[PDB]
Amino acid sequence: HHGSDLGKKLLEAARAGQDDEVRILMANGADVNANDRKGNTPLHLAADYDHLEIVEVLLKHGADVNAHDNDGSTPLHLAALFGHLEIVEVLLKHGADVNAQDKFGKTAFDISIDNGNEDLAEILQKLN
Amino acid sequence: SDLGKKLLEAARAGQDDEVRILMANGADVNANDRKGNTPLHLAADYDHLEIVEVLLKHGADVNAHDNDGSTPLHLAALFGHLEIVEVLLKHGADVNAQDKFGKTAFDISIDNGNEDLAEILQKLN
Amino acid sequence: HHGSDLGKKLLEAARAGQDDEVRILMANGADVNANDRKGNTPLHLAADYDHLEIVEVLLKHGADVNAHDNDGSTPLHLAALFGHLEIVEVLLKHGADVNAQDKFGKTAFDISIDNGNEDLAEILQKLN
Amino acid sequence: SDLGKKLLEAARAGQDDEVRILMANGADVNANDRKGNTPLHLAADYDHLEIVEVLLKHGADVNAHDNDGSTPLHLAALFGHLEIVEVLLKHGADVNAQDKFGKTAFDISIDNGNEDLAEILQKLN
Amino acid sequence: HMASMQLEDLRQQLQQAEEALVAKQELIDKLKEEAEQHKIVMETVPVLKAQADIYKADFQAERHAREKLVEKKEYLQEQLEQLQREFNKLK
Amino acid sequence: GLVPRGSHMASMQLEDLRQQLQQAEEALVAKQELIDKLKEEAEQHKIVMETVPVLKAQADIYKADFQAERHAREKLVEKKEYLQEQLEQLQREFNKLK
Amino acid sequence: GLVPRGSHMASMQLEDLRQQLQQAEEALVAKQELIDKLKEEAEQHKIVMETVPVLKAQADIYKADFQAERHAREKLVEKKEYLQEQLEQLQREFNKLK
Amino acid sequence: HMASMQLEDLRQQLQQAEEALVAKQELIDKLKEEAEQHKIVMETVPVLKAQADIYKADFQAERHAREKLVEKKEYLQEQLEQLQREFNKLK
Repeated sequence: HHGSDLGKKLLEAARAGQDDEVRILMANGADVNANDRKGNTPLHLAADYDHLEIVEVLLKHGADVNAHDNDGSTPLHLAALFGHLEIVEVLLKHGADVNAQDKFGKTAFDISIDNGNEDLAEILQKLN
Repeated sequence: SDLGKKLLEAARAGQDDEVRILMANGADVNANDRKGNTPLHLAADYDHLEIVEVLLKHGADVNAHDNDGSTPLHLAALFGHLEIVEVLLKHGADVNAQDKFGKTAFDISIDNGNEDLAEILQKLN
Repeated sequence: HHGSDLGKKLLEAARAGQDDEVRILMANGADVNANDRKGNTPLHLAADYDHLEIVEVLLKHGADVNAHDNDGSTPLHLAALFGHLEIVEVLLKHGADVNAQDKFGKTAFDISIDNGNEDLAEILQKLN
Repeated sequence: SDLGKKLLEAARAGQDDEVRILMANGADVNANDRKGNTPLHLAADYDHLEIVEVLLKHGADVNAHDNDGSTPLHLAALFGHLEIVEVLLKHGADVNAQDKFGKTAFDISIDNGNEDLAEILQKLN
Repeated sequence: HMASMQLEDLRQQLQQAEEALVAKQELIDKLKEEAEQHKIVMETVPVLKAQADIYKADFQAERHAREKLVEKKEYLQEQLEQLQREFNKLK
Repeated sequence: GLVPRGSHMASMQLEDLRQQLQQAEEALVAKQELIDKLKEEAEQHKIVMETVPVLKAQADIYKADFQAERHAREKLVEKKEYLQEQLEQLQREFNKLK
Repeated sequence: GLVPRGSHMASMQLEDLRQQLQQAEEALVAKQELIDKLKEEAEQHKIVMETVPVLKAQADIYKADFQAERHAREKLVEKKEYLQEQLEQLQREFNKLK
Repeated sequence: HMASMQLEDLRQQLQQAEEALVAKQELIDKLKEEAEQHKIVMETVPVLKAQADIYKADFQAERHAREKLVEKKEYLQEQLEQLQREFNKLK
C-alpha cells in the first residue's frame, strides 16, 4: 500500500529461502499477503520453493492459506504439484481448502492423481 | 358342324329366312369365322336390323369380341348404322366396351365426325 | 373468270354424273379447270364419283390430269383411294403423274398399299 | 546375462568406471530395461555426457527407441541437456525421429519454450 | 538425408497433392453440373416415349378403321352395281 | 472439407505434415473413385440420351402417319355415306317399281 | 413429369382415363418407394448426426485437458531448470571446497 | 352400371390419385430439403472427429512429457538433498 517494495523484498525472500530476511521484513510491516504480477504471495512462493519453516512463519503471521495466484492456483496447488508433502500437511493443518481449484478446475487431489503421486493422494483423501 | 358356317353367311347376306331355318336345326348363335365374327357381328356390319333382332332373341352374345376386340356395337358405330346401335343398346350392349386398340363405340363415332351418333351414345344407359 | 357460275354448274355436273349437262356446259365455255373451295376440279370430281366417260370427256377438253385439290390430292389420288381402277388407267394413259403426291407425301402407290389393294398396286408398278 | 542389467544402472547413476568395466566383460551396449531404455537412453536422461560418449564409441544404437518410441535424443531434448543434444547429433542421431505420439525432439524443445534448443535443432544436419 | 531436407521434400510433395486436389476437384464439378444437364433430358424420355406410344396407338387404330371402311366401300360400290344392273334390266 | 493446417495446440511440425500429406493422398484416391463413378455414370447416361432423337423421331413419324390416315379415313367415310345414300335410293325404287 | 391429359389426336376418352388412372396409380407406388427410401435414409442420417454432440464434447474435453496439462508442464519445466541450476551450484562447490 | 356412371367413377378416383400425388409429392420435398440439411452437418463429422483426435493426441503427448518431468523433478529434488547433506557434513 503506502510503498510496497517491502512486499517485493519479502516475496523475494520467501522464494530465496532466506528466513531471517523474512523475520526482519515482517517486523517492518511488510505485507504478508503481497502479490507479484503473476499474482503470487510469499506463501505461494515458499510452497513453490519448498520452504517449510518459511511457510510456517508466514502462516503464523496471518498469511492467507487460500490465496490464489492469477491462474487460481493456491499454495496448496503448488506444493501438491511439486510433491512437497510436508508443506502440504501444514497448509492443510492451517486449513487450506482441499477442495479449492485453479481456473482449469484442478483441485489439489487432481494434481496428485495427474502426477500419480500415490502418497500425496492418500493424504488428500484422509480429510473431510 | 358347319351349320354355324352357313349361318355366318346367312347373317352376312341378310338371309332372313336362312337364319331362321338354321336356328331351327340349332346351329350355334355364337358361331365364329376366321376373323372372330359372330352372326350378330356380320348382322351389324351389314345394316341387317331384323337379323340382329332374331339373333339377340335366340340368346346371341351382345358383347361378342372379334379377334381384334371389336363388338357388333363397334362395327355398327363405325359404319353409321344408327338404328342397329339403337337396338344393340335396347338389348343392353355395353357401351363402354373397347376393342384391342382401346377404342369405344363413342370414340368411333367421334372419329367419323358423327355429330348425331355422338349426341345419342351420350344417352348412356 | 368473267362469271364462273358456269364452272360451278360444271363441277356439280361432274359429281352428279350428268354427262349431257357436261357436254352442254363445255359448249358454253364453262371452265374445264374450275375449282370448288376445297380446290377440286371437274376431273377430280368425276374421279371421286367414278364417272368414267365424264373423265374421258374432260380430258379430251384439255382438263389438267395433274390438277391438285387444296390438300395436294390429284384426281389420280382420288381414284386410287376409291379403288376406281378404270378411271385410274385412263388418267395414267393421259399422263397422270404416278409419282405425284398430296401434302402428306402420299403418292397414289402409297394409297394402294395403304388400302392393300393388290390390283391397283400392280397396275401402278407397271409404268416408268 | 544380467551383465547389461548392471550396466543399465551404471549408465543411470553415472558410473563412468563401471560402464567401462562392464564393456570389458562385453555386456551388450544395447541392453534394455522393462521400459525399453538402452544404456545410451539413461546416459542421456541423466546429463551424463561422458557416458553417452563411450557408449556411442562402443557401437551403441544412437536411434534406440524405448517402448514408447522415445530416443536418447528425445529425452535429452525434454530435459534441456543441450550438450548431450550436441554430441548425439555429432554422432548422427536422426533429428526427425519421432516417438509413438509423433513428437520430434524439436517439438519437445518447442513445447518447453526452449528458445535456444530450438535455434540449434534448426541447424538440421 | 538431412532433417532440413525432408521437411522440404514433404512440403514439396504436399504441394503436389494439394495442387492435384483442386485439379481433380475441378474435374468433379464439370462432371456434376453436366450429369445435371443429362438428368433434365433423361426426365424427357418416359414423357417423350409414352407420347410416341400414344401417337403409334393412334395411327394404328385409325388404320384398322380405314381398312374396315375400304372394304365396306368395295362392298357398297358393288351392291349399287348389282341393283342398278337389276333396275336397268327392269325396263 | 478436411482438417485445416496445424489444428494443433502443441508442436507437431513433422507429423502435422506427414499426417496431412497422408489425408491429402487418400483424399486424391477418394476424389478419383468419384471421377470413376461419375464418368462411368455419364456413360450409362449417354446410352439413355441417344434414345431421345429416336423417340423424337418415332413420335414425328406416327403423328404424320396418323394425320395422313385420318385425312383418308374422313374421305372414305364420306364415300361410304354417299354410297349408303344411293342404295336407299335403289331399294326405295324397288318398292315403287316392283 | 408424366403424360399430359389427352396427348391424343383421335378419340380415346375412356382409355385416356383408364390409362392415366393407371400411370397415376403406379406413380403413387413410385413416389411411395421414394418416401420409404428417404425416411429410411433420414434414419441412418440421425445415427450419424448424434455422434456430433459427442465429438463436439470429446474435442472440448481434450482441449481443456490439454491446456491444463501444459500449464502444469510449463510449471514443472521451470522447477526442473531451477533444480538443475542448483546442482550446478553444489557440484561447483565440491571442486572449490574439495 | 351405366356408361354414364363409370366415367364419373373413374374421373372421381382419378381425382383421388392426383390429389394424393401432390400430398405425396409435397412430403418428398420436405424430406429432400431436410436430407440436405442433414448432409451439411454430416460433412462436419470427419472434420470434427479428426480435430478431436488431434486434441486427444495433444493432451496425451503432453501428459507423457509431464509424467517424465514429475519424476525428473523428484530425482533432482533428491540429488540436491544428498549433496546438501554432504556439503553440510563438510564443515
